[PDB]
Amino acid sequence: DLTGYLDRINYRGATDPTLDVLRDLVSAHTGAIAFENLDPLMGVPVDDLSAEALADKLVDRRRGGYCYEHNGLIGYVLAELGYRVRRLAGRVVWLAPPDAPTPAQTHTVLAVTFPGCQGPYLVDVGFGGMTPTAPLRLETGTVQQTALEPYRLDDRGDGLVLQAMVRDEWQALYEFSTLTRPQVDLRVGSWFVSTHPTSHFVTGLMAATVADDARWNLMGRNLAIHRRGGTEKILLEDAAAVVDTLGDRFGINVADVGERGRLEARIDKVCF
Repeated sequence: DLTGYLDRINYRGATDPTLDVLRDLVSAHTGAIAFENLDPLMGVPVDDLSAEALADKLVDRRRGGYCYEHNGLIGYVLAELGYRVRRLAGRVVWLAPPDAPTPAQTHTVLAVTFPGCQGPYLVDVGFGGMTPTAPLRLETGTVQQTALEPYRLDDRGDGLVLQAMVRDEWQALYEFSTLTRPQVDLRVGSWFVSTHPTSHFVTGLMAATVADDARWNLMGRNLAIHRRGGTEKILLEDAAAVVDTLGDRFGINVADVGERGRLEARIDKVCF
């Protein structure tokens, strides 16, 4: 199934486990497979994090997914190619002040090593809205410029916090432990975020992708295109326009979700 995935992300290069290949895979993945939560929005949990289920959805069915699906899938691919992959858990703190409540531990990211690596790399292709489109050195202090924003890791408690300069302010994105977590713990987290009535992935629509040096971010009916030069904001007119945008700009096979009218009705209720 390695080839199905590589075709899905339009990847052409070498497949040896090197830093160059990791960079090129991460760039290809993040440009090809959207972040989206249409399953949880429609009452379909994200419960099966196996390679086969994630490939069937994100590759064969041309859907996107959220963190567990993205980092699930790329993690399996990287391991098949000969990288060593450890799955980590984190808490999302984006836009939160330092005195905010402790968030649930419902993000997942990867620590990746390979022959000749100078150290481990953080890979996260699943953090919709702000996901780094390059592997990042798992090291604190260093400012790490990507094709988009600069990122930086710092020590926090008995773990790390990933930050990015967004527009003109350094913003903490998520905090994470560098301890490997078992697959079952990731499943418990994904169940919560895909089914809990308070989950932002159950109560609203979120989609994200990257195209032409720009982030395309959709929160409900609110589309934002963050380009180098600035940000364009568009208010989508109705649920039909939102579905058209998911298919046309985010590359999602929205037909997979079922009857277009049922998707539109949910979007109408939630987003309008």
